[PDB]
Amino acid sequence: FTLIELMIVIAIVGILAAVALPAYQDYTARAQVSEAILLAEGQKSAVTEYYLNH
Amino acid sequence: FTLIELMIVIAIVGILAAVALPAYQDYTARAQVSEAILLAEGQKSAVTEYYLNH
Repeated sequence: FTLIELMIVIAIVGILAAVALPAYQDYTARAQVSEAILLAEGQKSAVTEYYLNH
Repeated sequence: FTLIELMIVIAIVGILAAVALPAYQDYTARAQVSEAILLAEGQKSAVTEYYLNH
């Protein structure tokens, strides 16, 4: 019944390859989001300039 | 007729070396199966990554 011990090791592996990964589709998003942040930044200038001029 | 007692001991040995082994071809299987479990595990990553990316 080391087999159990085995099947234990199996069992603990059994419920070890499921739901043990939080928030990574969450995390990639941030950067994937933040990528979008990277772009309109330059627009701020003429926006300011417009506000600056006007 | 200790011979009987003997042949008894024979007899009980007679039907003792047959069908007294359950489920071990069943058991090896599990690990033999579980061996197969051990492998595709790594595939889960890019699978996730694919799901993660996409």
